[PDB]
Amino acid sequence: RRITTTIGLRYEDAAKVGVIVEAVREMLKNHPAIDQRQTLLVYFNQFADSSLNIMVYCFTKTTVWAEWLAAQQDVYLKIIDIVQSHGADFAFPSQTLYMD
Amino acid sequence: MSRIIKITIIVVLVLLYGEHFGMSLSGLLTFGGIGGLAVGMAGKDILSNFFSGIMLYFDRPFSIGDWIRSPDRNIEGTVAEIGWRITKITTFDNRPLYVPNSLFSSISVENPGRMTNRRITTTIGLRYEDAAKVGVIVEAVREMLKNHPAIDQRQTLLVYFNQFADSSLNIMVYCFTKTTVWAEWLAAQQDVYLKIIDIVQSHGADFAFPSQTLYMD
Repeated sequence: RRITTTIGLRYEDAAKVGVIVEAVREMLKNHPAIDQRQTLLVYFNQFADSSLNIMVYCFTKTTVWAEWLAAQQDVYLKIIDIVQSHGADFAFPSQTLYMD
Repeated sequence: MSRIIKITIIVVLVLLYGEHFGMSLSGLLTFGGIGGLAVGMAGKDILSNFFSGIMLYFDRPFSIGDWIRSPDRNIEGTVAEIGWRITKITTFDNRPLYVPNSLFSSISVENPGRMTNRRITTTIGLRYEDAAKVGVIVEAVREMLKNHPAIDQRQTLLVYFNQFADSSLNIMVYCFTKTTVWAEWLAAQQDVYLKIIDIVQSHGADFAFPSQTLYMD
C-alpha cells in the first residue's frame, strides 16, 4: 500500500526546507511499518501559489486496510511534529492585499 | 461447456455433411450465412485482441521492465508480462493491470523507460514592483544553470521573461539533467530550486502571492 502526501511550507521557511526534508527522510527510514525495499522519496519539488511543496512517497509492508490507515496516521502525526519542532509551519492559502 | 461444444460440433457437422441426407442448397446457404455473420460480428473483439498479440510478438515497441505511458488511455506502469490476449503491467502503487492487446494497435504509446534525459521546468513569479530587476535576475539564473554539474549543457537551456500573469511577472526555466535516475533527478531539482530562491532573494526581489486591489465604501 502506498503513502503519498505533500507538505506545504511557508515561503518564509525556505531556509529550513533542507533540514526538514532530511528529518522526514530519516523518520521514514526508521519506521517499522515502512517497506525499505520499495521506493522512498522525500524532496522539495514544487513552487506552489502559497507554499513550497515537499513530496512524500513511500510504501507499507502490510496490505490490510485498517493497518495501512493506522500507519499513515502515525506517519502524518510524526511529520507534523517534525515540521513544528524546526520552527516552520504549514501554509494556508495566502494573498497580498492593496488598499485604496 | 461440454454441452456447448457438443451443440457446436453438431451444428458444424450438419452444415458440412448436409448433402448426402441434406436438403435445399439455398436454405443451407442462408442458414449458415446468418449464423456465420452473427458469429463473426459477435467475436470480433477477442479475435482482435489475439491478432494484436501476434503483432506484438513480431513487432513490439517495448520490452519487459519498461515504464510505458499513453496520452489517450491510462496504461501507466512497468511492463511485467506480454501475452497473446492481454498485457500485464505493474502500476506505480504495486497493483497488476491487464490491458487488452488491441489497444496497442490504435493508441500512441510513450516509453519513458527509454528516455535519454530528465527535464526540469519551472516558473519564477516575481512581483510587479520588481520589474527593474528581472533582467539581471534572469542573467544570474542562466549563469547558475550553465555551471551546475548536474545539468546537461548539450540540451535545451532557456531562461527568459515571457509572461504577464495576473499577479506576477513570469520567468520560464527549462533545462535537462544528465542522469535519468528518479532520486538523483529529484535531488538535482531540489538543489536548483534552492539556488534559485537564494538568487532571487539576494537581488532584493521576492516571489509574488496572488494579489488584489480592494476599494472600500
